Amino acid sequence: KDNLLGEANSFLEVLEQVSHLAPLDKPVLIIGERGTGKELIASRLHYLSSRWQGPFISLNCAALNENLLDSELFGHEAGAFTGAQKRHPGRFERADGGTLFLDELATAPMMVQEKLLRVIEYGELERVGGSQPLQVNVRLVCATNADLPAMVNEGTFRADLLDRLAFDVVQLPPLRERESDIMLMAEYFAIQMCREIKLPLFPGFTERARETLLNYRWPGNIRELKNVVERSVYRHGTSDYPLDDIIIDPFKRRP
DNA sequence: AGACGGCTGGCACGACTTTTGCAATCGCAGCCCT
Ligand SMILES: Nc1ncnc2c1ncn2[C@@H]1O[C@H](COP(=O)(O)OP(=O)(O)O)[C@@H](O)[C@H]1O
Ligand SMILES: [Mg+2]
Repeated sequence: KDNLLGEANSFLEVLEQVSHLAPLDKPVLIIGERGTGKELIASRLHYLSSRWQGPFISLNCAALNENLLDSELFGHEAGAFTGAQKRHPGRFERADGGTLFLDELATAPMMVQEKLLRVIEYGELERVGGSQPLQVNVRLVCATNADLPAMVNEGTFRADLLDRLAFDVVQLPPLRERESDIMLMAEYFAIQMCREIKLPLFPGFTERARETLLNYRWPGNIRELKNVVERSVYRHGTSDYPLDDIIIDPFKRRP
């Protein structure tokens, strides 16, 4: 499919579950830490999914405000629209039969929440008069980094609607918990950045870098992975000289 | 007897008017161009 970061037993099982869900057009949930890219994984699995070649929706959550699905997802394609009349494309109508991914869906308001709840209850929220229904055939996807478990417990979203929006919630475990893909990512990023930073060679994570990583809590995980990647890009040293002090923390004050 | 008067209107600038000067996107689908 695509070049992938992480082939661990957990990562491999994730790939297997992705294959299982790929036929499953029923909406599901892939949970994980941000700065990893589970959305890209969803895109690859969608290429493997029912829509082997189909549409795709990015749909960052807080990209629409005071803009209903009717404003953007449904659109104003027909005549007699607001202002002077013309054609206007709509997302949720545009990408039927493809992929419908919701980015940072945990970042959500109550009103859009009530909208999407009915959209799920009816297949799509539809437009205008209450006599008009709709359904969307795109592969519905969504993800964020928040444990909604308490958000619904706090009522930030409708708990029943939360239950409705998916059919199988899956959570990506911490890469820091893995801490084995540490070396694999280090090497892959070393090659990629040697191609990028145009270095003579990859310095290689010397003993101190490995020890620090072993001690590192790595809160950002894949986010912290790219963070350490940039950090070592700062701490290049020499292409020959293996990087023992590879990490570079911006917050710290040297000397 | 040359200067006032008041007429006159030209000279000018803002305030009410006011004609005109603007036509389309839909709707399939079929027929025509490819
Ligand atoms: N398996 C992977 N292979 C290559 N790159 C990855 C992998 N997982 C994560 N990444 C990197 O992490 C980033 C995650 O981006 P994105 O999915 O947009 O985050 P979010 O879903 O929080 O917006 C991507 O830019 C990608 O380069
Ligand atoms: Mg994103």
